[PDB]
Amino acid sequence: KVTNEPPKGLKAGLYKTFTTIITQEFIDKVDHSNWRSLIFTICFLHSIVIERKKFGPLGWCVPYEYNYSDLEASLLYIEKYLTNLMSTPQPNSHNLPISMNVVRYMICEVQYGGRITDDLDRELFITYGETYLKDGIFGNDYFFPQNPSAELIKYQEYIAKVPTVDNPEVFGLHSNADLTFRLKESKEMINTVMETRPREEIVQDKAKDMLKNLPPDYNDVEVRELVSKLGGPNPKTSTERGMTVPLNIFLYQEVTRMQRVIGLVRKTLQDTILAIDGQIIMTPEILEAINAIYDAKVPNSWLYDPSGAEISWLLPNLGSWSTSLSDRNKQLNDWLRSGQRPILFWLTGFFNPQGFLTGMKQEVTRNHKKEAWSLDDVVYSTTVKEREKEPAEGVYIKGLYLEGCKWSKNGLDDSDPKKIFADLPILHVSAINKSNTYLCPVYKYPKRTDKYLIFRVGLPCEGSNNPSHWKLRGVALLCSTE
Amino acid sequence: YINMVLSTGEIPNLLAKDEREVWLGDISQAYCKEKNLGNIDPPQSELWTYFVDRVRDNFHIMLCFSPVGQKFRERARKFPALFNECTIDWFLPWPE
Amino acid sequence: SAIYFTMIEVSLVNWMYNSSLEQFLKLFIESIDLSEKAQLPSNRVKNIISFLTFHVYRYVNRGLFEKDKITFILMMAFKILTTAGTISSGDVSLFLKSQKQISYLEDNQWLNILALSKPFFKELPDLISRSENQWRNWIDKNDPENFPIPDFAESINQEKEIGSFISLCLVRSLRNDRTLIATQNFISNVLGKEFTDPISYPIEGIWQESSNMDPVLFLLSAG
Amino acid sequence: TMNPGYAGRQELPENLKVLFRGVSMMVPDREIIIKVKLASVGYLQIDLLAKKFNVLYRLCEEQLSKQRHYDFGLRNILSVLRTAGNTKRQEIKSDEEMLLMRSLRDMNLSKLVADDIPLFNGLLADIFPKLKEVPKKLYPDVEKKIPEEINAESYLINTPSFQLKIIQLYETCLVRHGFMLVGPTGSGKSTIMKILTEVLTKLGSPHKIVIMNPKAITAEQMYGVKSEISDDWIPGVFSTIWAKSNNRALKHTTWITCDGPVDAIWIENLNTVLDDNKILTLANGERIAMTENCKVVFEVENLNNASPATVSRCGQVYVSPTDLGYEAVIEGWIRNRKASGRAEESDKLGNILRKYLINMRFIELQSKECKEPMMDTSPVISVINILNLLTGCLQYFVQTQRTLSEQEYEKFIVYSMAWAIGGIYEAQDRVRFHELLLAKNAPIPQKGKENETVFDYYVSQDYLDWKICSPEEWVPPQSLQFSQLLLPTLDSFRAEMLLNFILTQPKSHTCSNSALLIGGSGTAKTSSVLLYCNKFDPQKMLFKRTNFSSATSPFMFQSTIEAECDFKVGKEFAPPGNKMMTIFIDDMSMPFVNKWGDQITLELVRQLIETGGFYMLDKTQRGNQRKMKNLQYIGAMNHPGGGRNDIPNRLKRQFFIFNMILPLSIEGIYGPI
Amino acid sequence: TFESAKDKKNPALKQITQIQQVIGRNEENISLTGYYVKCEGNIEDWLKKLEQNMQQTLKDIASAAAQQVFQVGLKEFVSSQASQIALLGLQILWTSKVNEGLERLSRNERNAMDIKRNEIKEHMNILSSMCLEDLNGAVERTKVETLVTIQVHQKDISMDLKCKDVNDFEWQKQTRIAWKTDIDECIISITDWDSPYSYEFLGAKERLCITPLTDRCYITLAQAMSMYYGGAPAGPAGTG
Ligand SMILES: Nc1ncnc2c1ncn2[C@@H]1O[C@H](COP(=O)(O)OP(=O)(O)OP(=O)(O)O)[C@@H](O)[C@H]1O
Ligand SMILES: Nc1ncnc2c1ncn2[C@@H]1O[C@H](COP(=O)(O)OP(=O)(O)O)[C@@H](O)[C@H]1O
Repeated sequence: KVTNEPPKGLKAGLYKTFTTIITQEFIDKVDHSNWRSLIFTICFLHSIVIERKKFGPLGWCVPYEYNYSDLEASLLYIEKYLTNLMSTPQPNSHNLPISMNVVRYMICEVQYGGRITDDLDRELFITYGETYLKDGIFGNDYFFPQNPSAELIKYQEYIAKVPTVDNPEVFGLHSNADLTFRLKESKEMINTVMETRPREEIVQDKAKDMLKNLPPDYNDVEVRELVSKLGGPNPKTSTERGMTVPLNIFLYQEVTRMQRVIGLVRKTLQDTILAIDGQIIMTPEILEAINAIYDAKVPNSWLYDPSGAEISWLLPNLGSWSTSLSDRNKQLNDWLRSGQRPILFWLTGFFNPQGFLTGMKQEVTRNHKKEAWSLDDVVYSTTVKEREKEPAEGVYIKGLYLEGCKWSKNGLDDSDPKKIFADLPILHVSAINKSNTYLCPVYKYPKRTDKYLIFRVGLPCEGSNNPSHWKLRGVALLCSTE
Repeated sequence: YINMVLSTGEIPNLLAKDEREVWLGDISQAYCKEKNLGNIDPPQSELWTYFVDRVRDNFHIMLCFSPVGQKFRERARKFPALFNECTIDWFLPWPE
Repeated sequence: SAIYFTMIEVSLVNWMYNSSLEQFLKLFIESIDLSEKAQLPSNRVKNIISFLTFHVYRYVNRGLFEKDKITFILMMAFKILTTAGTISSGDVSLFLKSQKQISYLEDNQWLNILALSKPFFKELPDLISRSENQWRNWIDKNDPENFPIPDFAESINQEKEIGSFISLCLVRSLRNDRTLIATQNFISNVLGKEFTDPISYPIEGIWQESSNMDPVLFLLSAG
Repeated sequence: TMNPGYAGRQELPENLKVLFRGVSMMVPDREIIIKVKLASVGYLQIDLLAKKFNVLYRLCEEQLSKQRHYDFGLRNILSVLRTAGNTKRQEIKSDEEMLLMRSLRDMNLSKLVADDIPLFNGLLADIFPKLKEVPKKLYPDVEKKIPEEINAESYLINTPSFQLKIIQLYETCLVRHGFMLVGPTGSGKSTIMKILTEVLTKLGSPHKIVIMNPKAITAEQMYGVKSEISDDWIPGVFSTIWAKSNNRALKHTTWITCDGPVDAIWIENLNTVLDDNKILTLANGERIAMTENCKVVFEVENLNNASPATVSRCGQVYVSPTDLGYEAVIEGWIRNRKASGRAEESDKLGNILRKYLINMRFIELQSKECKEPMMDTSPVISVINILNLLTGCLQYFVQTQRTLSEQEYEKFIVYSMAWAIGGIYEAQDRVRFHELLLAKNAPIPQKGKENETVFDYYVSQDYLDWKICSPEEWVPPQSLQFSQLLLPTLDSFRAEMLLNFILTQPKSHTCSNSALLIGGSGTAKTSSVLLYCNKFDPQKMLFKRTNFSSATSPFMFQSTIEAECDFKVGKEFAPPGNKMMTIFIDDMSMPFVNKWGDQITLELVRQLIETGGFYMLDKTQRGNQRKMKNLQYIGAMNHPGGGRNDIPNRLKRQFFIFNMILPLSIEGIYGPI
Repeated sequence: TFESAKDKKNPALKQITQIQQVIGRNEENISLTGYYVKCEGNIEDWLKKLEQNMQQTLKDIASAAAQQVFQVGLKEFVSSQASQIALLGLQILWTSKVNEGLERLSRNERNAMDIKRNEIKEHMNILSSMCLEDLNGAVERTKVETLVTIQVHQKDISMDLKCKDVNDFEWQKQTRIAWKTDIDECIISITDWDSPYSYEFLGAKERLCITPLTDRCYITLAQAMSMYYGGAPAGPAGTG
């Protein structure tokens, strides 16, 4: 058995690229000026976007498998383009009269357009084409990273001078990216030896002391009463009411799912300890629960179902998981038991954050300009409250986290403190119609996929750096920190 | 089936496949002196009553189960009359 | 025997990491043929432990993947120490799985305080650890293990029979960021620095192993 | 169009991956479809209306209550559009948005349960704000013809809820292929269907209705199969009804009614008939085309085993219990009381009944502790129970045609409603219920009341007294333990006293003449029951015994009931069955509950109690039912909760349920022997 | 249809004169042929002749249609031509007119581009008002909304089409068409990939809507064909 997997070097990939389709693609030119730079542009694009995945979710949401099939494809086209253009050209002003805007659309949304499953990777890849292609062949400029002459062995020495280890600012990405790369490569490495190896003692007693610490159930015959006794967007605008206000029905829906999880955990903790201390024919699931209780990872019985029921999947057994579940029930209880609406809502605790926002939308249409405003006419916006120390329409959200700059006057993050708090981003809704702005996503978990995209936030704070600088930098406003 | 035998004893349409009547006519002759209705007459359904009386009086059932395995406890739980009417004289667990 | 019961469980992490005991027997009998007998049999017995480990070690690495390189070396250390040093499986699980007191440190760090708090781990999170006199620079300094050694238990770090495993439980609980260069460190200590070094298979040399009666498998990756 | 990874799915060789180029298609659309459908209809405000549709249906999907029969998919959208076609096709030139709001609202009104209506229309107001209100287009011929037949029948009362339900039914019949009438039992779905067919028949254009129930006949018989013995074909009943109905040159308008909840296995193969194809395909290779002469209706209660593929294929109308609900049901019973016994009885009973029921029922649930209602119920069952008990309390005076004062009736109310609400409680609950009655209720026995509850005493018919006793009787001279069968206990006597009252009543509405004890394992269930059964008169009153285990099936219960009756009493038969017969069950809880939570076992009994009879399984004929013109039913429960199973809540509405406590007097039972 | 031409001393030969596509029971689309196809002794001969004459007649009717689209006005040619030809005419109309407006913008600041945009805006109303609400026949019905989907997407692109000239990205983003006259032939253009129309009689078919994802896929397959490969799409159940 022999393994011959590839390395993660920019030169190494670039040098290999320069030993796949060479000495007949490079020598059959009939032009040393224009398309020679076009080849150099696409192969540099090729080696950069492939190596970008080294960092992880910051560079690419999921791994993609770009290969030369797209590269040597991208070539066959621009050749057919340039041959048919110059077939009617009886004389070249300066080596060409090309209008290189079609090649953008193609290299952007076709060749590497097949693998892309995410939406954000679309414009992210279009931005890379913009900064690298320049929309023109300058002939005389410094690549952000040098620029070639027109000889083959010159390309080899060009590749020879390239440094071995580079810095992520060649991708436009921040220098602190080295940390998270080691960490995830660290994590997945241990995770494998955690599978080389895959007990009935005091540990089951420790869990026995645990199940008398999680909060009790909320009997619906009481909860249906509670949500119905009191509820309203503002005490002055309306009397107490239940079903009609979107925030009370959201209260109910959240208490149901919370109760659904609280019942399962209390039961499985019991039946796990009620097999040795108690008596029952041993269950494979209970045995899997015992092994998970000893280790750090919670059992699958609380995270996934045959199709999927992700609830609060966090890493440790009790360090954060039961901590997060407790905090959710705590903030849900005072949101219920006292029944008043507190300031500084915690968006992470809610299972469905989107319904919270659309509920706010409906609230504004009903309470305000009602009639004057229709639900299809209201649009969404946000004003981030640039303050530390401190109702009106909109909400106050707590616990957001930014990555890579500050709240306002966004600057370069220091070496440490990769994840930074996000200040109070009060919301704002207005009816429609009644390019300096940068748009950011909001991901629930740090996995950064198409799902968990709750809403998008316009972040106008630019100064001298255009938003494309931030787009390549991959800034985002995530919610959890794990 | 054995649970319904314990409880009622009348198997649905097993002794009633055109045979209950002939079987009971083969017992009315014992009936006439057993119940002793002044040695005068009898009836029809009461003959079946006395027949089920006789069969449940003279049908003893001994069930002998394993204490170990997986099925015994859940079988007892599925059938209530199994453990219930049946007296439990408990065989000693081979003491010393 | 302790070494062999390590390469068995690597078949459980992934298929195709499967091999017999006969191949290990040929590797074992060979290792005695290669460099075992020169003179002074007792020192040659210690030449077994130095050479036998490296021979089987490099043989399994030829079929290992990149994400599995530091894995197999980590268990070989543990399985070696599960018999001689009598390392507790509970302490092993403490090294694999795991705040009111400290105020300056972060909630992300406070999770790790409650992580380490729950022998003397439950005895030195007090004012000794809450001194906050020079360890603040230590937590700030990159590579916290090498130059600015924690003096929390100096003598326990000097003994080194278990002080390595003690320092690694401290490193992982405090700073999971630098767990892995530290993983190379104590692997290089307990087993020798000759395991933490680059390897590259000369395909000319690999051809020498391949007789006519055995094929050459190739577990490749994309690109 | 390769596909990434299932069971039976392999990989492409690296030789083959070089050739192909990836193409990513992730998310389908909903808005462009809306606007192109508004086009296909013919509108002019397409782009704004599409946003209206999308936002309205999305909000109604997410922020509304979760009900299983709810559907807001592309099929509902396409139906709305194909309706809106004609609405613009008329000479109308008003703004399209008025017509659109009207169409959307009047289309989606039907399915929603009572609670979602205010939310629905308050959501409509947030999207159509410039429009304030539009009247619903009313059909004058229908709205005038309904009350004529409502009055022509004798026992029909006209209600605006009946009007609105029957008109929504009319509209959904106008629009869609087939429909379901979802709603609880005793709510009038069959009556609505009948009166609707009548109003369609009045102005010419006749209408016929056929009835069938799918889960009482086997599906292979329902649709016909190939014989497994002789290699020849056998017809299937549903297909025969279809071929007999869908012929042209007829004057009927046939409505095939399936009656009984939807299990996917048998209904999903009607996707072609309930879709736009309108074609039946059989495994025989036979296709038969649908005609406008035919409609498919499902008088099903509710959908619990239904996928969206069938939920969204046909229309639906939801009938609610409030048509006749709690105090309204009381009022209907008072209307029945003022029919014949109309001297003063309705008024003189109601003068207490009203306040005694409205201001008292909710102060017994959780006002006092009452934290052990072993049978968790809804109020309406306790109410219907006190009603059927009160009819049996007063039947004697109704027979002898005597009119009593108001105090006697107050005490009869108190006696009847002590039980039937106190029959689900234990001794400490009965004494707290007792002190509540002492505090704020009409007088109960006060003569001695020596540490005794109100439940011990009873109202005497001869005079206004609370006495109770058990007669003395020793044994026959025989010495068998069975000869020492049972003794005249006070618990047995009071059980008979409660039981006979409801067992004499002659099949009134809301009354099925069926009893239910609740006792612990070994708490004199069969003792008291058999004590009652021995008192039967076999010359006009028979008895049948049956027990339950886990694995008893419809074949078993169907067979034992068919062997009990031995005749089809429906077609003028059973001289020996012309006597009354009763069926006694020791434990209806034991049969297996399915993995979903719906035990299938009690459904046959449910149909037998509610409508009587069932569909035969004899390999000869399928669409037909045996009928039971007369049968009685009694059963016992074993303290449900925890390890003990529970009966479906749908059937709780029929059985008179009450407790059977331990005797607390076992010193006086074995004294005589 | 088969028309018997009676040759002298030979039994009358059945020749094809028109082709029809039937959907349902009555609804159908009929297409005449000027160039005829005659039966023969060899089956491949008259099959091939059917194919070739169909291709040629489709070509020449499209050649006349490219002219009649602009001369008569919308309603006339939309009602006269078939669905395929009407869609082609609408697309070529829109492309040519947007080109004209762009070049007039390139000359100086002009209203001409906006006036052409407004002409499309006007076409939308006269289309959607009448021929969508009331109509006879299933094929005539489906043709209409087949046009209206395309027209709504046309308008949706034309409102935000902020390109300065033909070279621009936003204009060389979509599926354009050009029926060249100097060499009489249709050419469907993508950014620069071009392919000639294949002239297969399809009648009225229910083509679907155009989402940016479908755009992405058009781009991808266009280049896959430019590079002589085969697009192999992948994904989850039912996404088009
Ligand atoms: N129409 C009906 N009326 C009354 N009871 C019914 C009816 N249909 C089914 N049942 C009940 O269902 C019981 C049989 O259960 P059934 O065999 O359907 O279970 P199942 O879902 O097939 O699961 P399994 O195959 O494991 O038994 C019958 O004995 C009967 O009590
Ligand atoms: N890119 C895509 N667009 C639309 N549908 C897709 C795509 N990929 C897969 N499908 C759908 O998936 C269904 C079958 O895929 P299944 O996912 O076969 O894959 P596997 O057999 O590998 O599990 C088909 O109905 C097909 O329409």
